[PDB]
Parts: sequence; C-alpha cells; structure tokens
Amino acid sequence: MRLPDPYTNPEYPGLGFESVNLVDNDPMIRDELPNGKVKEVKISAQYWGINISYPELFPDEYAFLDSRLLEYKRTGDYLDVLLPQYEAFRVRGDTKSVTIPAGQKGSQIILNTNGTLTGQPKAGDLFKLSTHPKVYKITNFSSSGNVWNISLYPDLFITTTGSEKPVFNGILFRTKLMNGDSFGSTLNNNGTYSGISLSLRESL
Amino acid sequence: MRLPDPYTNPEYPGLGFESVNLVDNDPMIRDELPNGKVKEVKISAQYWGINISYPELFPDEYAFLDSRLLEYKRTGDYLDVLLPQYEAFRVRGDTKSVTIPAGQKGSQIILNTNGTLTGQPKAGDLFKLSTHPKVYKITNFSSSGNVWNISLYPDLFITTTGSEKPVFNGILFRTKLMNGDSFGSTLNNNGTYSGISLSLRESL
Amino acid sequence: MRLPDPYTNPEYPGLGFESVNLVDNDPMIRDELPNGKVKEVKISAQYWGINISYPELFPDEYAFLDSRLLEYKRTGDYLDVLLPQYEAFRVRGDTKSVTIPAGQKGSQIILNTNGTLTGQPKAGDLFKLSTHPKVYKITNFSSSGNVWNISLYPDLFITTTGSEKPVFNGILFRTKLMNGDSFGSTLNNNGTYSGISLSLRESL
Amino acid sequence: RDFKYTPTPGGVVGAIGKNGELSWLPSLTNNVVYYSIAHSGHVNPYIVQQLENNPNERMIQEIIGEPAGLAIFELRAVDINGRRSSPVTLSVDLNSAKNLSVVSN
Amino acid sequence: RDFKYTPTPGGVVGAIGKNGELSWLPSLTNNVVYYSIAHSGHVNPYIVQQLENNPNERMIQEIIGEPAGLAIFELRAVDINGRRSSPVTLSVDLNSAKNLSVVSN
Amino acid sequence: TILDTSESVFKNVQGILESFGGAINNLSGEYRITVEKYSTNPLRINFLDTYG
Amino acid sequence: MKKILDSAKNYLNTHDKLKTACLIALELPSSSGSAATYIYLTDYFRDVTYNGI
Repeated sequence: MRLPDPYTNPEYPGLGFESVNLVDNDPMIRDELPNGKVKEVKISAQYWGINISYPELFPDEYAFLDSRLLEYKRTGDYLDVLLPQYEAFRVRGDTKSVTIPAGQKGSQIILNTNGTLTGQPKAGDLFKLSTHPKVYKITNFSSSGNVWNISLYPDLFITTTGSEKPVFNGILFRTKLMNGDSFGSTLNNNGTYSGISLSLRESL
Repeated sequence: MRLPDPYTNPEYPGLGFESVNLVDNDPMIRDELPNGKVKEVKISAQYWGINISYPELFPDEYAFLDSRLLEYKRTGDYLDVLLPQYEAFRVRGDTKSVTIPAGQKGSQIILNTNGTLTGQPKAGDLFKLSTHPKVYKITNFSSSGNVWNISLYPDLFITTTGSEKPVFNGILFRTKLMNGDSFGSTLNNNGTYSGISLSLRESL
Repeated sequence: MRLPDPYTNPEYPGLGFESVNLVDNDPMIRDELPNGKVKEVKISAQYWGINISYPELFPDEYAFLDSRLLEYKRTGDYLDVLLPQYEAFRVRGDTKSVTIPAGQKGSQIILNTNGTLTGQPKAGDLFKLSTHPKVYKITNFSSSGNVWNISLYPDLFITTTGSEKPVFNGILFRTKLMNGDSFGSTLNNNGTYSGISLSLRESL
Repeated sequence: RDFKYTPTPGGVVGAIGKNGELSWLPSLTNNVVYYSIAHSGHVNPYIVQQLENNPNERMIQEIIGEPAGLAIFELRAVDINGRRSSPVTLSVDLNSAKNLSVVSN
Repeated sequence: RDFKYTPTPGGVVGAIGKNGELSWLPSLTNNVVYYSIAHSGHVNPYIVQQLENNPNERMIQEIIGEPAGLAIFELRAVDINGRRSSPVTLSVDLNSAKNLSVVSN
Repeated sequence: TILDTSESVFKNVQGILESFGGAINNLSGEYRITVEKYSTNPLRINFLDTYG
Repeated sequence: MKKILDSAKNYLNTHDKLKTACLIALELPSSSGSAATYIYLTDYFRDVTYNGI
C-alpha cells in the first residue's frame, strides 16, 4: 500500500512531505579500550528509519490521509514511501535479461548487464533486488565492460539465487508505521488539523 | 449522561470545544526482530481518547459545566460526548428497517437497507451499532444497490446477532474522565475561567 | 580512506567544515588529597577528538558525502581527515633525507635534517611520524643549526627505530565515526540537507 | 519437477573445469523454503533457497571443479515446518565430450 | 585404504534393521589413535578407536537403521598431536534396513 | 580408588579430582583436565590490553 | 588454553569490526526415537549456511 503523496494525489497538496528524515539505524556494540583502540561489533540488522512531517491539514486532506492510515491499520499491510530526491532516472532498459550470479552473500553485487541497460548508476543512489524488500544504497560502482560491480551499504540480507533482478528506479520503502499505538491529531477551532507526524520504520 | 455543549444548551455558547484531539489507542505486543522484520500482536482492546479544550468560560457557563461534571462524578455513570466535526448528516432516513444479518465478526460488515437510506457514508466517517456502545471508523465503502459493504477500523467487538441497527448520525462516545482526581479551575481578575480542559477516554 | 573535502573534491564547495572542534581527551586518575595537593596519574592513552559541522548541503553534495561515509561503514577501515587550519605549509622540502636517531621515548624528539628543510615549525603546529598514525602537537621548538629539538604534547607512543620520517605537512587523523549508530539527515522544502555534523574520534 | 542437468561444453582449463549447472522447477506445493541436493564428492549438500514464489519459473544450481567421472545427484524439497520431500535422483557421467545436453522439445 | 561398503541383505542387531557395513585399512602413519568417519545428514561423525593389533588386520564399523538411499561417508584419521589425514570419500546408495513385504492386494 | 557406581558420575568424578587438586572444564567442546602447575610459557597480558 | 588458527589470530588483531553470529542448533522432540529433527536459529540479520545447514 502506497502512502499518499502529491505524485498520485496532487489534489491534496497538504499531503506533501514538508521534511523527511532518512535515519540510518545500525545498532553496534562499540567498546573503547584504554590503549586508544576503539572496537565495534555488529550483530543486529540495519533498518532505514523515515520520519515524515506535515503542515496544517484541511478536512478533506486529513480525511483522505486518515482513511488510508486506518486502512493500513485494518489490513495490517505495509506502507510504501517514495522519496522524490532519490528518483533520478540513470539506468534505463529491461532488468529481465540481466543476470546476477548466485551465491553472493557479502556486501557487493556483481552482475552482467548483457548490454541491455543504458547509463550507469551513481554512488549514493538507491538500489534494490526484485525478490527482497530491503533497500540498499550504492556506495561505489565500477564497470568493466558489461559486468558491473555495485557496492551496497547494508550487507546483503539474502543470498542471491540467480533469479533476482536489480531494480534501480521506482524504489519504495516497505515501511511499517511506528508510534501508531497513540496516534492522534488535534482539530483547531479554525477547521484545520494540526500535529500530524509519521514515524515510519523499514519492516522488511 | 450527556456532556453539555452548544447543541444541547445553545444559551451557553462558551461551551463547545476550542480544540478536540481524537487519539487512537491500540495497545500492541510489538517486537523488533533481529532480521529487520517487525512483528506486532493485537491483544488489548482499542479505545478512542478524546482531549477537549474549552475557551474562556464565564462564571455561569462554568457553573453549569462543573455542575454537570460533578453530577457525573456523583452518580458514577458514563459521560457521553458528541464530536461536532463528525456531525455531517450525510445519511438521511430512519434505520429501524435496516437489517444486519447475524453471524458477522471482524472489520467487514454487511447491512441491507431495503431501499430506505439516502446518502452514501464516505470513508473517515463514524459508525456505531445500536446495542454495543463502541464507536468505529469507516475506512472503505462499497455498495451494490441496496446492500452496503462497510469496513471498520476496529474489529467488531461483538458478533452481530441480527438485530443490531446502524447508527450513522448522533454518535456518542461512552467515555470516562481522566482528570477527575485533581481538577482545578482558575478565576482571573477579568472574570473568566481560563484553561479549562478535559482528558476523556472511551470506556469499553 | 579519505574524508571528502573541498581540497579533494573542489566541485563540491558545500563540503568543508563550517566549524571544527579539536578536543583534547587525556583520561587521568585524578585524586584530590585532603591536604590540598591534587595528584593525577596518566595511564589511558590520549586521543584527539574531532567534531565537524557542515553547512547547508545540496542533494548532490550530500549524496557524495553519505556515499563515502557508507563506504566507510561497509569496508570497515579507518576514516582520515585533514584539518585545514593546520595546513599552513611552514616547512618546505622533502623529508626522506631526514633521519631521526633510534632509541627515543617521551615528549622530546631529536631529528637531523642534514641541511634539507627550509622553514621553522612554530609551536602549536601539528606533527606526525611516518610509521605510526598518532598525531602530536608541537609545544616548543629549538634548533642548533641543522639539528631540531621538538617537544610534543603526547609522549611518543612508540620508540623511534631510526627509520621514522617526519611529516610536517598533509597530516591526516586516523579517526572513527561516533555518530554511526543513529545518523539521520533532514531534507527541507528549500532543497538542502541542514544540520549535518560528525563526531569523529581518533583511533589508536 | 523437471530435474534436468544442463551441461556446459565450454572448453575450460584442465586444472579447474566448470562443470555444467543443473535445473529443477520449483515444487508445486507452497511453503517450500529451500532445496537440499546431495553430491557425490561433497558430504554436505548444496542448498538453494526459494524466497520468492515463481511457479513454472526454473531455478539453477551450478557446480564447478568437480572431478571427471560418474556423478549421482539426489534432490529433496523442504517445508517451512521441517518436512522433507521425496528424493529426486539423476546420475550423469562427467566428461568433457560427454557434456552434451538432452534433446529438447 | 580399502574404504569400501558391503551391503548386508538380511540384517538385525537387537531386533532392529541393519544396513550394510563399511570397512577400511588403518593408516600407515604411526601414532594414529582413532579413525573418524563423517556421515552426510548426521551431526555426530562415527568414531572408532584403533587397536594395537590394527597394524595387521583392517577394522570395520557397521551402520544400522539408516533409510534406503544415498549416503556420503568421509573417512579421515587423527594423530595424538591432532594431525589429520586427508578425508576419504565413498558415495554409495544404501538398501533399506529391513526389506518389507509388498502390499498383498 | 573404589568407584562406587551407585553414586552419580558427577560425584565420582569430583571425588577423583579432589584427590590431586585437579580440575575438569569444557569450553569450545574440548574436555580439559588440568591441575595447578607452574608454566614457563604463560600468556602475556598487559594492563593496556585489558579494559579499563 | 585452546589454540586457534593462525589466520584467526591475524584476522582478530587486524579487523576492528567483527560481525559475530550465534548459530543455535536446537533439538526437537518426537514421539518415537526412530524420528529425529532439528530446528536451527541464529541472531544474525540473515540466514547463515554452514556445512549445508
């Protein structure tokens, strides 16, 4: 399920994201030895945290947003969040004729584009596999012919089976709405709803 | 009993919500798995919470208000409130001749108007069964002629027994006060009671 | 690896420290005797701490910056930084033909330039040995012809082996991030990432 | 179904020879998590995990460097609860010239 | 040496199905204390200690109760210093522990 | 030793060990039987290597 | 003391960020002793395959 944004629903301009906050949550056990050497240990997973802020909402905008959020809480679905700043179209073509060799469980994807894709991905972009909902950021990219060497920040959450297909454009965050236990919005005497905030967390 | 408001007592326009906060309170056993998956189990019942803020109240209006509140505290019954933003009379007609077939549990509900009601209840509006005092919130609507399919955010607390009648207008929340233990009112030199507010909470 | 900055990437002038805080962190066993005498014992190693604050970063500059930071977090190596206020090239020449006699421990150090270097390193400037990555701070200087006597605030971590070469320019701190666990960036409606800051900490 | 060993006749160096891969269509029954194939030369079985749900869509597992000679393969599907399926057996003799696919269609 | 498996047609040990037996010749290197064998699908490798008389007569270990099908047996030895021989593999198919009568009708 | 098998194997092993002050421990799956002895090759630990 | 591989010591000394994982191999009950099963678990963010398990 997609969170309402002024792409799909421009008739409600108040539903735009006044300010997004992409939080990098990678819990680690960091210990500082007296000999000056700082040591880290990583066990848990990394999850992208998204915080959405909203302006004053008119009754119709709030009605639409609240209906969507209540539909989410009713069906127990997953809110999809689209960040416009990450929607630069660089890689274009078909992602079905590209092959990803299997057995890749590290933090690096080696894929043979088979010359079917034009353009090259840029470092810091958003990358995602077609068979897993986790979202990756490209930290480095070296192309030697048709084989690409894409480096990802989160260690690969799945081991490639050889059937996965890279996804570069149209990437959505399969988030789950936090702070929904006590979710409310105050209606002022002037008819507009205020104090609406969405603390979302990537529940892959 | 009924909480006084300009609809019941028009002679006191000082009564009436300066701002109402309709919060959603669904307790949940949320657990953040190490693999990134978030698992939440719903066990405790959900309850709407209403935070009412009053404007400058003159001495007679506050006398009426706190007289009613103290009668509430004395006889110990429940305190009904009528939110006015949800009082858009979008469904005309008399709902006695509307039958809800028995044996229905969950969010979905099916009711047959038998060609009596005029008007379509859009998403975001309130809904309440005749017998049970719980107040739901319509999230999606779909009708095939006379039969109406309504999806409600909180699951039906009680399974329909075939006699419950829909209540699309004049919905009252059966609430209980949460500020009773220490409830003070300040009188200014201007002659008005300032900062009167209520933290209500739906019971059952 | 190298932290991006306008010297390495002049095309991104948004990178570059709006304000840098170079803190001194020497843990000590301080004890306040009842007679008024204060006794402190140095046991734990000292480490410089660097707090970097960035100005308004545009989306492409932040993409480059967080791509580099996520590559840091991925490959797990150290993150070198170059403080520009200490980049006053006060010592010309090539330091390969400069010998530091072996068997020297403590703050004092003696190095023979053999008539190669031009320029006097005044007090307050940085100093770093070729082999060890520790960064010192010159506190006093005294030269008798070619031989230079330099006093450093932190005692020499390793005793000179007769091959270490002085590094009076281009000194990089081998640091580790301390904000990695929860590192979020907010995007304004103006189109800039605001309040980006780093709490670095020298490792070893 | 369709446990078919698809061999690659590519001329590879003698020291390490890339044996052709093998394919087997996903099990019809849902709630299958991975696929454990026994191997002649390896005690441990190769495992391929089916996270997605793509019926009628083939899957591939490849073996490289195995010695030339007789080979026997036994593949079994595994349930999410822990059940294991019946074995699927296929024995193929490994040789560079013997590396020719079955007649198709 | 001689790491071979000979099936047992009729097998019973304490009234339970007995499969064949697998045998091998002791390593020529001295000071070997036991011969460890790894069995596919089993957490615990089968270990049988040697004997002072082993230098002459090969030892044998029996496998009982396993189902009919493929088994991968890996044999390697140890030294009192921990030194280990290179593993010896034997990929074979096993008969049922107790050949059961077919369904009457 | 007279190992009365009636008693638990735990008790018998403890009784044997208490005779010569030895100790048995299993960490990492190896059963170590060791006694308090002087060694000429200890593991060098420095206070800096230690935590604070 | 339990000695470890030389490569293990080199990796532990050289690498400061260790990505550890605990691989629980728990036994599972069954009515008859002729049936045995195991449930494998780990706290790592992704399933870990060791010895084909």
